[PDB]
Amino acid sequence: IESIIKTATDTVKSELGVVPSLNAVETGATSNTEPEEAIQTRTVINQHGVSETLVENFLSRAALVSKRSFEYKDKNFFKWTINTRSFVQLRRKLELFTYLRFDAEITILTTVAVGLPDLTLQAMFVPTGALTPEKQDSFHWQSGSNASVFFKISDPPARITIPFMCINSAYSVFYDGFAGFEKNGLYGINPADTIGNLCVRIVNEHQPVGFTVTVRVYMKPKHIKAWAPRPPRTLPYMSIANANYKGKERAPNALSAIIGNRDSVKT
Amino acid sequence: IESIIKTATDTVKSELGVVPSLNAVETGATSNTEPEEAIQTRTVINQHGVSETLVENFLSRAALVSKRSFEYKDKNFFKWTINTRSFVQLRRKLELFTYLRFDAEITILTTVAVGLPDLTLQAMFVPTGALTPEKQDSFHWQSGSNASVFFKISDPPARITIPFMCINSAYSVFYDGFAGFEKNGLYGINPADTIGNLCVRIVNEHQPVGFTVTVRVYMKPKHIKAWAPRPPRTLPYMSIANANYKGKERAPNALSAIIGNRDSVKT
Amino acid sequence: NFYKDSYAASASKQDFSQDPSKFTEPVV
Amino acid sequence: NFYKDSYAASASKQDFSQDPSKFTEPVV
Amino acid sequence: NFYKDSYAASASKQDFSQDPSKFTEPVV
Amino acid sequence: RVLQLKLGNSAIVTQEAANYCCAYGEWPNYLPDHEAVAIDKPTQPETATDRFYTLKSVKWETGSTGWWWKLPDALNNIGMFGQNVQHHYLYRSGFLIHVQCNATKFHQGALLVVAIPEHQRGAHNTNTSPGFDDIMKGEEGGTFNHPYVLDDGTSLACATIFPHQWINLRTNNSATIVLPWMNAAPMDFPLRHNQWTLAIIPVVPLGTRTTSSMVPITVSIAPMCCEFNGLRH
Amino acid sequence: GVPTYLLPGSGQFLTTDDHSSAPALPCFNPTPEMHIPGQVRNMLEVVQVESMMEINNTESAVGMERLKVDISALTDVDQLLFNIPLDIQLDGPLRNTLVGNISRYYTHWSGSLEMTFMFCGSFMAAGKLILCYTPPGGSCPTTRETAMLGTHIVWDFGLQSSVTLIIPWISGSHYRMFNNNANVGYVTCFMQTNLIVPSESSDTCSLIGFIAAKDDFSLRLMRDSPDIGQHLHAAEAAYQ
Amino acid sequence: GVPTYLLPGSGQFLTTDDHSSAPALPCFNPTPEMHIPGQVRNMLEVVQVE
Amino acid sequence: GVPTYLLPGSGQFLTTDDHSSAPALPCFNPTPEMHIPGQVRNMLEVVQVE
Repeated sequence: IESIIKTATDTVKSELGVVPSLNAVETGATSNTEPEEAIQTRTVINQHGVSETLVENFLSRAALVSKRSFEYKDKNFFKWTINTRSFVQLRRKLELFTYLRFDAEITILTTVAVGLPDLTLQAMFVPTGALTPEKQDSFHWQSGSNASVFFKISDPPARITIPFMCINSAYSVFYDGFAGFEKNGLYGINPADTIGNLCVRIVNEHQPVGFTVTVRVYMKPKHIKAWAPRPPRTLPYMSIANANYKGKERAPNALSAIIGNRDSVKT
Repeated sequence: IESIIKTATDTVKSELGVVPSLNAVETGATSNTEPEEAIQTRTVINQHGVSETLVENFLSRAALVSKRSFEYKDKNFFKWTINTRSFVQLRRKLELFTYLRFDAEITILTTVAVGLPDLTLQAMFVPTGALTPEKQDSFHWQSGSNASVFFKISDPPARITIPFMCINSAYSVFYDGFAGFEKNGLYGINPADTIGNLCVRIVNEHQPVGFTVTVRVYMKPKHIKAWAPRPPRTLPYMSIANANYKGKERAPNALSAIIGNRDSVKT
Repeated sequence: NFYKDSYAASASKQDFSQDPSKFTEPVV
Repeated sequence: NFYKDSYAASASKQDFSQDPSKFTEPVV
Repeated sequence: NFYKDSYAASASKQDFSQDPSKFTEPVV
Repeated sequence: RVLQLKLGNSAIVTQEAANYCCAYGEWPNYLPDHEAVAIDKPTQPETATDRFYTLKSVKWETGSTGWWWKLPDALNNIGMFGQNVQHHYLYRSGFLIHVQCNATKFHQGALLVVAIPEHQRGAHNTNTSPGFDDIMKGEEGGTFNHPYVLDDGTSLACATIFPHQWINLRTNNSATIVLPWMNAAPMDFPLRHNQWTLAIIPVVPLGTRTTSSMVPITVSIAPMCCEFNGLRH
Repeated sequence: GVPTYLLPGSGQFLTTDDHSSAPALPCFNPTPEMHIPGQVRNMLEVVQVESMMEINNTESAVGMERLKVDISALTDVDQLLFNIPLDIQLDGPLRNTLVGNISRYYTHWSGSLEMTFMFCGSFMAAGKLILCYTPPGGSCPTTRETAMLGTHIVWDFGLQSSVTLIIPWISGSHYRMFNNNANVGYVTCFMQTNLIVPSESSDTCSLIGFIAAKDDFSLRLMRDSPDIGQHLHAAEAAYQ
Repeated sequence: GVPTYLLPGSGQFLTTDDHSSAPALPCFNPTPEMHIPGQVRNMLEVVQVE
Repeated sequence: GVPTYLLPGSGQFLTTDDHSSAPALPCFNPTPEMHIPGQVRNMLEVVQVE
């Protein structure tokens, strides 16, 4: 029975020598013996809002998902395949769910390292199933179908919302299965779940500049739905593709011992 | 009996040989003998607005709470623990209350001292109970959970509202008590009342610049409530943490004499 | 939202409809 | 205010409801 | 649209009125 | 309180256990008309495949790490279910797993019968992805190599978030999990994708005074609400 | 000709904002939703669920042995079997749980916990235990005679294989603060009696305890998790 | 005196946007439409054909 | 496409302004108020006292 729960639940008061009956964990049931029943309580009107634990609020933060510097005088630009698996902070927070449905939201933020020049950038989103530019100046950059976006450096950062791209109803975060239909296709990759390929170049023709452009791509996913939560991954990662596990040499977060030790259980 | 008082109170007129009775100060009562009763008066409709003495108007001014210069080529940035106890003008105005409940409002204002460069800054708010960046370029700067904010120099200054952060209902301004539960924990510090740690860095990779960045943090607290007003502190301060008192060598605002002397009481 | 598309809108932080029972009591 | 949060709003300079009595006459 | 002209407006992506028959069945 | 699940031509003598687990609170049903994709009429066997495919009994000794079966990878050869899996382009079927363990009143032990959706396994210590003959096992069904982290770097200590039961050899001797169609697609490929993973891990190992103690675990999967599209041959 | 002016904080990128941005693909028809079971609409639905405690988080316990506490016959009457500190901030038995690992994304937490201890001996194996709940502030008891006072529950094996135990939310503040602490509480367990197995059952019975948050649980002021954070294979392969 | 502020993504040119722009020729009376046969209003009308 | 223009005094920081700014922590549930005695709602309540 679903019910709107805007605040955390209230506590009714409680009442000598009462005799409660029984319990069962082994059916798979979390025990719902109330704090009213097991111990003495009092009336608490509870006003703690549950809103910040919502699955929207838990994931709709603009995490930096890429930080790629390129030198201007791939070389001369960068193309980046979209995954949230880049940085381990956001991925573990997304490995808490099996199926995720969200609309992404890219915010490209550009700086210039070493009179600092003003340039115009192009951030073309090439979804998978199209052609990404190999060279800096292919004819793929003026492809009028791909949702390109032009933006300067000295202006607020460019920002575009990319919709839910998958042909399934949700991105399979984990994927117990194999891509394609042949036996050399890799494990844990769904071809359906690929977002696209965002690629950013500097539009200007070649300037005598001794300057480095550091580009940061942010992603605040929104309109988020989630399904089938998972145990959070405790061990350190070993790659972006597969969920291999190594463990550390000492506790905590080791293979033999996830929790750091103490003297004894009774000390 | 609370009553809406939008203007200062009016004066009724007054009327020979009348005989009033008695008074008492020693019960703790401010004497409310009217100007009508004690002396002759006349009808005054009073139109002086009390609005500028409201506790909102008395404190919701953007006082400069930090002015920290760092050199770019902690070094290379600054982290700042949020307190209003920095400058003695705002603190004495806040030491007029015991319990204060406000929503803060930070406005970072950036200049560049010694072609003046255009840079992008990052002002990440790290609340207490998280990790602040030690180095200029730790992985803590792209922590997608902490409410970071990116802003240039040549633009209007960045501005964010930080909510009421305490786990109590009000910030205990003074705190007759001890932090924690062990006897070496210091006097007059509440761990609950800590706002956070705002830290500002320059996003750009290292440029041959011979320039100094002076950063000013402003705070106009708002949605202010107040409780249990206090006598204003007359003596000069001795620290930010404790309310120690030293006094000056001569009146006024000395330990022996808060008010500057004259010849005699009758001269 | 002034964009014609619907996913372009701001986030919808209004889905307060819990159902904790379907994990704690998935029984019949 | 066009922000979704409530503390993000402007200051509320409308609390004119005094009670001077509770300091001058805290008696019974 | 705040311009006085009508072609200056945004695109009208509302012409959902198909007629597939006039190519597949152009007969009498 | 002895019982007999009769489903299809197959039948199992069971114990009446309380609270037969409907995973995530849902009994499995067929694909609704407003969510379908394949326009052709799917074949719906009602007693050919809907029957208790009971796998081999597995010897739980006093040092076992666990057993894992992937669905429908365990059933890709068995019976009329394997005569449709290997004759259709798609399938859609919930499952009804009855895990029964046969102990005395003297054996101690505890099992975690848990059904992990999309259990993307991991290979320990190597950056090579797990091979095709390391995931698909069939009627044999693999064995956990590091069950404490569920062979994927997660935690077994948190693994009760999945649809789980318990075989505590004091209390009960059988588990029953009823599985809905958990997938992001209405139908999926019956040789390329495993939705669930029946994981049985001994939390507390087996024990009695004879230290050569072995207890067999019986596992029986029945597919509920089978559907198939794209009939070749 | 609307007369406008820019506020301070114009043109900033606030990485927690919520503003309707420009769509990339116009009139993109998304793939329609399909009722997938088990939708999480709030993370307290996950925290509500039981999960195992590593009560044996010591050395000389390896892997699956770190989850269960073994009661032998060598453990005498009125011996302390274990104590579980209720510091979910501290890296002890409550961290690798659903209630632990989701709370560490959150600085401030409230609400009540709930332990449940399942006995995994033989059927014939009978004996008593006493689970006493120490409140915050009180120190861990060392004897049954002290544990008999506070909030104990005398539990028998042959009668009852599991005991629900409520950790009530007791605090002077509306929340607690996760440090970057001192006795949120304790649960201890003493051998009220011996362990009695017959001559065929194993003389080393085992316990496993759980913990779940109750319905009053609440979390706020989202931080980043202390656990994860750092080589990453094929990390540069997204670019190349 | 409307208090405004610029969002990120201000002043960008998104080559798939849809915003009412400034007209070049003001009060230009366009050549009126005339019913030409075979109007395609959706490209699936073309794909429908053998 | 709203036609706007900037006034003078745009982009200034006036240290006595009153404008609704961007929140740092979104959907932050603040600690609920609790009736603490002796609330000062105007500073003339203090000045009234001997």
